[PDB]
Amino acid sequence: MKLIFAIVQDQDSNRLSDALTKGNFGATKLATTGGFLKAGNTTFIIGTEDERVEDALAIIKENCKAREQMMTPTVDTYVPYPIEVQVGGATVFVMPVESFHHFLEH
Amino acid sequence: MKLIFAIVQDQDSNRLSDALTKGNFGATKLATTGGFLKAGNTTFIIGTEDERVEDALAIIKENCKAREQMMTPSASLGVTVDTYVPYPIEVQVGGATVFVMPVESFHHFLEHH
Amino acid sequence: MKLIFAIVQDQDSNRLSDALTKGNFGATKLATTGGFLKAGNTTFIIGTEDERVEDALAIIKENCKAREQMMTPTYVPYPIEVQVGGATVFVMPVESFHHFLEH
Ligand SMILES: Nc1ncnc2c1ncn2[C@@H]1O[C@@H]2COP(=O)(O)O[C@H]3[C@@H](O)[C@H](n4cnc5c(N)ncnc54)O[C@@H]3COP(=O)(O)O[C@H]2[C@H]1O
Ligand SMILES: Nc1ncnc2c1ncn2[C@@H]1O[C@@H]2COP(=O)(O)O[C@H]3[C@@H](O)[C@H](n4cnc5c(N)ncnc54)O[C@@H]3COP(=O)(O)O[C@H]2[C@H]1O
Ligand SMILES: Nc1ncnc2c1ncn2[C@@H]1O[C@@H]2COP(=O)(O)O[C@H]3[C@@H](O)[C@H](n4cnc5c(N)ncnc54)O[C@@H]3COP(=O)(O)O[C@H]2[C@H]1O
Ligand SMILES: Nc1ncnc2c1ncn2[C@@H]1O[C@@H]2COP(=O)(O)O[C@H]3[C@@H](O)[C@H](n4cnc5c(N)ncnc54)O[C@@H]3COP(=O)(O)O[C@H]2[C@H]1O
Repeated sequence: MKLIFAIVQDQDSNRLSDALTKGNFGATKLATTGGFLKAGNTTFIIGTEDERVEDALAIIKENCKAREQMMTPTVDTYVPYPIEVQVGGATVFVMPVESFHHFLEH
Repeated sequence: MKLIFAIVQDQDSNRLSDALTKGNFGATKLATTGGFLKAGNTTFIIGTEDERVEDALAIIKENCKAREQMMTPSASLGVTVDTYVPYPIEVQVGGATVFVMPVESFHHFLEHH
Repeated sequence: MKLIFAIVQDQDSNRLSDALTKGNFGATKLATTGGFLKAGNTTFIIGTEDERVEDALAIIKENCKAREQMMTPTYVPYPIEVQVGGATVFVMPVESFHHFLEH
């Protein structure tokens, strides 16, 4: 089993989430911020069997888009130039799981 | 050492945190949402020595209970002038979903000025 | 590749973020809560190449400081402290890494 951490842009979050659900993947969503832009993005945690990892990755790839994102921004004052930063569709880490439990006690 | 990621219901979050502390397990948590119900839940990150893993899992099992949760009803627009309350759709939610991950190395940095 | 989870105090978060960037490391941050003090802190997730793990750990150690924090709850008691570390750090193995760049 593997635990996938996928850091995606907020604009793709809902589409990805719906696609993972359609593909019968469980997932948990975390609100995160990037080290460089210091702005909101989204991290998904997706646990799955080894044999289904490439399927999950394909869903991520197909639902996330690389974009340019704007970064939060003399005698004479000038209007500052926007700062446009390349942001990938997804940064993904696939981690090994030692054991899984689903506790259903009442 | 292992690093446990446990996704639990909000209703159990305070009770689990208290039980971990009483059991001398460290823990960090964060508010998360579920991909299916799109509702708030909590994710715990609990680092533990190998000897203690079964004790940590026991605490999680004991303090995190399965419940039925309502699915948010359809937001589809009607014409009737009303608040419409359809049959509830109840969804099973487990006590905890838990991933135990192997740790390669551990550091606790205590530098001052 | 390895994936570092580093739990640091909020007052070190911006400095750490900047030092990682200066060191050519990527990072993601989670706003978290500690179990014992029940107070806000920051969890960094920093993925890096095997051979650079010790360099990332150095940046973390260098930029995060241990601080004393007071315990809180008919009176304000004689203060009792705990020493919050600069960082609690777990280095985790990564089976695979992907960076999807389709637009
Ligand atoms: N000097 C520099 N240092 C770092 N980034 C710079 C940069 N100059 C430009 N960039 C760009 O800034 C984008 C957003 O970085 P941010 O840290 O906010 O948001 C990141 C961060 O949240 C996460 N991420 C990327 N690398 C990571 C890593 N090694 N560990 C953990 N999270 C990472 O994925 C998000 C998107 O990363 P991506 O590389 O696609 O997109 C990056 C990168 O292309
Ligand atoms: N009873 C047992 N059951 C299963 N495995 C065992 C074990 N005793 C030793 N090991 C294995 O040997 C490693 C070194 O144990 P040690 O006791 O020298 O070094 C231990 C111990 O000195 C320390 N430690 C601190 N507080 C502890 C506590 N409450 N319980 C267990 N270990 C603790 O944490 C160190 C690292 O623990 P970690 O599990 O990463 O690494 C452990 C574990 O992989
Ligand atoms: N078609 C469907 N797809 C997904 N779930 C459906 C479903 N039909 C019913 N369910 C139920 O919805 C419950 C809540 O899922 P949610 O994704 O909001 O909240 C989840 C999610 O936050 C997390 N989780 C579950 N499996 C996951 C995985 N493989 N990876 C990451 N997080 C997971 O644990 C929470 C509770 O999960 P649990 O399985 O006990 O409980 C699930 C499951 O029993
Ligand atoms: N049972 C106990 N008795 C006496 N003193 C205790 C105690 N548990 C914690 N402390 C003290 O309280 C400080 C803050 O812990 P807290 O859980 O709020 O904040 C923690 C928590 O967010 C995280 N952390 C610590 N151990 C962890 C673990 N095993 N798993 C996950 N996160 C951990 O790192 C933060 C800083 O931990 P650090 O150890 O440097 O600093 C700790 C330690 O000085």
